[PDB]
Amino acid sequence: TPEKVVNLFTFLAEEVREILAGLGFRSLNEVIGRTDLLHQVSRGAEHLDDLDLNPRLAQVDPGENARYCTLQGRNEVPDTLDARIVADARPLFEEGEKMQLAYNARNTQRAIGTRL
Amino acid sequence: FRKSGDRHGWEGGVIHTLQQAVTNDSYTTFKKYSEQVNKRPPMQLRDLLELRSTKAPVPVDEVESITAIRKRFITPGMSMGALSPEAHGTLNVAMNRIGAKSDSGEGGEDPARFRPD
Repeated sequence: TPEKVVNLFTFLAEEVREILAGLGFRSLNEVIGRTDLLHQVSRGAEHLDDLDLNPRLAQVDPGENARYCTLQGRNEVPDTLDARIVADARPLFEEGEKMQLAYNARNTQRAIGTRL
Repeated sequence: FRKSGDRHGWEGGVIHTLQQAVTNDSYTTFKKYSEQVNKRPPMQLRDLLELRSTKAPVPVDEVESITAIRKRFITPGMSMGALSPEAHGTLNVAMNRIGAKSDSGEGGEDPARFRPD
């Protein structure tokens, strides 16, 4: 039943809200990347494992940019021959008629006829 | 035309060779056609002039595509009183397929042809 999954996700999000409130922040963006809020504790003086998790607690300072994605929309790509075709066979898309086109193909043009 | 008379523009060899090049759809035949027609003694004013440039040739793949050049050709007007409906319709359909312009000429046109097939 879908309400089961909805209740699961609601509880799982409320727990994160409780924890973030107990910590002292008001959003998940404020805590992403802040590795220095984590410490390593030992299981005790009777197991004697020398695990050191510091290789994953090392903090690389970002610099000017933030510590997360800060751009909207996908990363754009160059434009192939297809564009010209879309600019030429407009009667097909508005009028609903046959067409016939002739161009010159070069090996530097990838995926000819996919956008159409 | 008579073999004893003068020369003409459109004659048997060139017409047959043009129809063959157009029907079989092969380019070398069309170059044979152009080679035949561009070799007779001068017959019009534009036969005496000569092209002559001073730059260096550039490859064939660099010039405009056939599309933007074909959109510069149109078909003149030919009335429906002279031509038959089938030929007129054939011209109108062929010229719209490549993106160029056609012409209806005098004599009006069929209203029922006003919607795409």
